[PDB]
Amino acid sequence: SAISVWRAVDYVRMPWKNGGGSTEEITRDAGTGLEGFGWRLSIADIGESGGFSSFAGYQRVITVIQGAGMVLTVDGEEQRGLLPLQPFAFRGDSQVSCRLITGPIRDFNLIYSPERYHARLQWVDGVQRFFSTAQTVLVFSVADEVKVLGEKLGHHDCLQVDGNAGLLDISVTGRCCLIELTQRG
Amino acid sequence: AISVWRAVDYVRMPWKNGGGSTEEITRDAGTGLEGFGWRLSIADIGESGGFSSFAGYQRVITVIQGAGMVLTVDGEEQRGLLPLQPFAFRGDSQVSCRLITGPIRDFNLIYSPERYHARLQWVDGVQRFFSTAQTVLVFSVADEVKVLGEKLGHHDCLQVDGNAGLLDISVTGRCCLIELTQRG
Repeated sequence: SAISVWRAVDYVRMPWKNGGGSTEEITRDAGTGLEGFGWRLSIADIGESGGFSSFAGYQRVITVIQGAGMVLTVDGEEQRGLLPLQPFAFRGDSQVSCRLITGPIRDFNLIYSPERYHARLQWVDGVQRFFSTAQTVLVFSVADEVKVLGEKLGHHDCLQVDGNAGLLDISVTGRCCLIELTQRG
Repeated sequence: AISVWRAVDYVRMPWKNGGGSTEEITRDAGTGLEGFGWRLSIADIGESGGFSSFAGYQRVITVIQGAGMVLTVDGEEQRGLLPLQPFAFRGDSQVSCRLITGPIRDFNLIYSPERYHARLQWVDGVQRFFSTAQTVLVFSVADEVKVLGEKLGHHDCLQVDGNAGLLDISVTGRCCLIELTQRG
């Protein structure tokens, strides 16, 4: 139905309050409410070790997309290593800090409200084909050319399908992340 | 192919400098190298200050809420923008805005002239036109604009995509007509 292509050359980089990194917003839900937000997609540049903000009540899934990896500590559990393209889910409630090992990292970030949205996320490669009733489908490229729905996405470009109301049949070729989001009733 | 974008759904993003925010309406598919080739949006200008530049692009902006503001373009004398008065300027210009009676919202067109042919016209009443343009956009500033069997409310936007013949379009009500066609 309604296809949008977010080109990474258009993303606006915004320094974090604290000076330790910056965020490029890709896209997000269209709600307005003072009552919290529904879902947001972004790229975070992490330039220093330190603590992350918390987002109480939200679910997060983050993935290293540039640089060699970093280590997270979540709620003082044992340290966890994040390698490139390995997705990692955690609660926004959690207290989280990051230790850079090889220097700065860029992360692909999904955050959503589980009260408000159903969600799916999967990193894929090669030739893929799926059918989905999801209202919003997102395709985020980590390759020079990901082909999807007649568009060609370069590195960190993102295709978005919105307002779907039947069963979508989507083929994708290349290395990318597939996200699907649907408002809960 | 007809889509209708509803204003209640426009995604709003705050500006890097904190002086305002922008609501996305619609944009082309763009290129990986150059980004979008055209974009429609609504700029909510909360404070006086400078605009970003877009070297190589052409802009047309229109005040759509508030009583107006004053633009300074490069060395030119100040220019007053009144409601619904479109103003064209180059993206490579250095432009700043002085608010006079408080915040303003502008309907913004930007396009790449290397990539697109363009047309813009604010209209009212009953209109009929024929166009070969690839993309036809109709942005409403009324409670009801009728076009192509649709009804647009305040700040809603109709989009016709992939047109390949001579489209015959009737429109009723106060709105902005934009036509965009990829250039070889």
